[PDB]
Amino acid sequence: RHLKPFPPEFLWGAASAAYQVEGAWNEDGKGLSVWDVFAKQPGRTFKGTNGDVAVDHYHRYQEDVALMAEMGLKAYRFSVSWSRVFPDGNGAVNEKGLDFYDRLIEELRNHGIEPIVTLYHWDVPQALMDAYGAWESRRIIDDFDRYAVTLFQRFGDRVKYWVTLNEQNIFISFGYRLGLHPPGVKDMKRMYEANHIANLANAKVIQSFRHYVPDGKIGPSFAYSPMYPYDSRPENVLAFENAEEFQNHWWMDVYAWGMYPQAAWNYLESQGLEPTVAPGDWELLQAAKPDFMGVNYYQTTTVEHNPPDGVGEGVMNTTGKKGTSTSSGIPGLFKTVRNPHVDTTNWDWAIDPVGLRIGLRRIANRYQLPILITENGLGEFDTLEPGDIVNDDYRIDYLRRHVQEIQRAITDGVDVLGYCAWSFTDLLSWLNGYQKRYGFVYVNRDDESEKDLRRIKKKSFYWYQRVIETNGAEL
Amino acid sequence: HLKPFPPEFLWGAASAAYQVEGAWNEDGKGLSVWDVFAKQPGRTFKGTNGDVAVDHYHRYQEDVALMAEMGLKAYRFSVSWSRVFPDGNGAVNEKGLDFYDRLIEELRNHGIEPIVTLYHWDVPQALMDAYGAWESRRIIDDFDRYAVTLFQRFGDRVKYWVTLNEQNIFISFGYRLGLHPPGVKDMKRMYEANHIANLANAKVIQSFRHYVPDGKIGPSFAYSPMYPYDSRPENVLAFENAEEFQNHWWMDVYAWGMYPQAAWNYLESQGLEPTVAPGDWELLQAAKPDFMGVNYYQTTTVEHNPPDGVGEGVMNTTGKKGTSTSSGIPGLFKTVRNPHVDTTNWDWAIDPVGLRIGLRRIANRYQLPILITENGLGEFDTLEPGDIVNDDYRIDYLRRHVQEIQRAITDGVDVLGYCAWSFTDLLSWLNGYQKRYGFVYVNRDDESEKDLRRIKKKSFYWYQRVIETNGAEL
Repeated sequence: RHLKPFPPEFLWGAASAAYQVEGAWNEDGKGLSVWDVFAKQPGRTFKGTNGDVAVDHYHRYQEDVALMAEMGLKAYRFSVSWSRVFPDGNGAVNEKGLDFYDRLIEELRNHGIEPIVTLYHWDVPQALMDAYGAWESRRIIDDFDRYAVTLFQRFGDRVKYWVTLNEQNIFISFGYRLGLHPPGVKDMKRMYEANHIANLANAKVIQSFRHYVPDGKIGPSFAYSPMYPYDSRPENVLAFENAEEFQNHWWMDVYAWGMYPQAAWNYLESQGLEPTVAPGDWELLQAAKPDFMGVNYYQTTTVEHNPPDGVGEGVMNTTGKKGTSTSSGIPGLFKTVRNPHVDTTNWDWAIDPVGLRIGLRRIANRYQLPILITENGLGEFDTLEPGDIVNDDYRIDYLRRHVQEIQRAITDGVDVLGYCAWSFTDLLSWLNGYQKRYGFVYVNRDDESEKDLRRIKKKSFYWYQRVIETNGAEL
Repeated sequence: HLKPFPPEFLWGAASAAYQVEGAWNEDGKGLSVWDVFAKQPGRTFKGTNGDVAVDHYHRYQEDVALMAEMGLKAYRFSVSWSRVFPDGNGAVNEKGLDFYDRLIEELRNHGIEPIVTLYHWDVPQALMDAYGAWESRRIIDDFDRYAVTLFQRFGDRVKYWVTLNEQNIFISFGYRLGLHPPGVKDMKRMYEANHIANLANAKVIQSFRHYVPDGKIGPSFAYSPMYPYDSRPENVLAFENAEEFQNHWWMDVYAWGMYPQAAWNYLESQGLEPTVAPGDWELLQAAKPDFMGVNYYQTTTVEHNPPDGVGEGVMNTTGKKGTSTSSGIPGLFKTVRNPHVDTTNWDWAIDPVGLRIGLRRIANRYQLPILITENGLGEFDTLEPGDIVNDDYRIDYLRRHVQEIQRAITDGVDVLGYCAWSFTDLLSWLNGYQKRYGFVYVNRDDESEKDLRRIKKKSFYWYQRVIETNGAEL
């Protein structure tokens, strides 16, 4: 088959998140975020690592953007730290915080790089948690809206592409179901309430965006693991129907259509878990159509039948010892199972580039939306060789196969706006320190010390530089 | 804990005009394409045809009395276009309309909801002669005029209407497989006729909103939900393609007025996409139905298919097991046996859970209520002395499917009703009479109409009890 080319303005990108890269946690008037506080609780993070310094992008952004320009990045996706702009979440604007993002945006534009501004990456100001429990209160809808509108006002003239909530399914489930992220709660009723408020906040800011940035493009970004049935046993296909709806449509249907899927709603209602609906909620959710669906993709998940007394929470692999994760599921709906037909990473994640084509096809087929791939990458224990060389052929192999499958999805007719590799530089992981690296650019620091924080281009940096130069024709 | 069937649930049974009516040349009725096609030598088993069928045209009073004894809440039948417009688009035939008036009055006098199906594959032969029937846009206005005639005469007494029944069957069997009229094997022509049928469906739904503003209408789709063979990514991708080509290709047009893009682009690359005229998309998008009708018998499992791979396959036409062969689109998907379900000697999967899955998919994708317009088991029946027909095999099949409907309702699917196929035994299109589907046995065979007497099977009384208990006793 003749492959279609990547479109001429395809946004070849790379991405980061503020807490993971910036540092400067208490500088220039920045207030505490929930992560500043949470990561300092004893035992919460590996070796006590936290975002006080991270990789120091706040001070080193000029060098980092110069490396992006050397690579030839068409776009750089970053998040804005709400606590830099409103140290207390609401109340007074911090002009020095806005000035940092202004300087960053100017540096990008001066090098011909499109900024992609992500409004929220999990770092709500601690003051809003103290005052009203952050995402559990409808007060956050107007406070988040005021924050977003402030950014639209200052940057809408220079930023065309905006992402609203990034990986809402992660920050909500990890924060309120698994208790792994702030606020560390394990209560599914509270989870679904906070999730509904987050949905309303997303819709409110998209509605505001239409007023202040009428020529811009905006959408949420969803952490999408497409589900597969284990086989053609009817009960396994039904488990897949349940899993895809409960894990994926539960979020994307709200983003695209403003409606929760009915079978999942009825299941939650049978458990007393469905969220509280206020007058005007459905109207708001349905009126806030996004320009694209953002997709954070790493792997597919295969599922099989799970009886009512079956598997619940399983064992996550947080060590990189292959073969140590176990099945997770929802009794009566589905449980995960290892897919025998794909390889896995050392963390037991499927390596499934075809699954990216499948997920892209599913979003186009279901919602007819353009897609911005906001995150995709391979994390591994890279080593620094003498002469400042990092040979990461494993990362090149992973990225190459995923980009190849994107091209097949485009050839199939999916409108893919761009691809943001995770990540540009190595960064701080939320709970696991620094050793599992994702960057095109190695950062010389580890869990024990910041060393000199020097940036070292990996082999993959030059590979992606050539991808961009050839607009994906040479992979 | 299972939810009950809703109190209003339409426990039904169904038929199709050519398969039941007979009276093929009576009261001014014109020839349909099936009257002509079935008389070609060798076309149908033992030369069986619809001249008499089971003679429901003359026996409808007895048949409705049996429906009333069963306690049917609904009876779904089709109207024969050639009875109403013998030449398709000329003068209306009042005697033809009067038959359906008498039938509807009989149903209403027994408290049975009529469900009128506009089209069951029997376009008047005169329209095939004049312009090639479904291959011409001329059929859109002719079909609309026919539908509006029925809406005007019967809309005050008929709440539930089905437009095209199993469009994917009459189009694919008629224009891809060559099994049904007009006997064509040409994918380009298939997709062109299919697009015209889509426009005709949309036009009549728009007319319905004007002429029957308080009624409920929808198309009925022959739905075989696709399964991937396993979790190999290439097999899941084959499933995405198969579900889109076989299922979304029709249901997305019905629900959203849009063909799925990947399938469209593939057909366009092959020069097979239909010809689009100005106004087509607006018409298709403006015709949202009240429900999706579902004709369900089985699921289909698919796997990857190389570019050198399977194209058109052989369908089982004899009842010898394992004589159907794989079909697919090279490079996209091909069918494969599902090892986790049984199959009949005609190679149909027995998959009641697949009905729950299909219902879930329609609710999940389209948020539409569903009327199950057809589901049943065809099997040989033995008439025992004393006129006894014990069909536990048919009861078992129906019971399992009704049980899965209840599970779908419990999951949150809005199911309006369930029409078992069929009320009486009927004539099959190509295979005669011996594979029977009825709750009511009809005494005839492939050689002789005998006396056409009606004999209630064991399943008649089982379903009577289902209805009496609103599905609580299965």
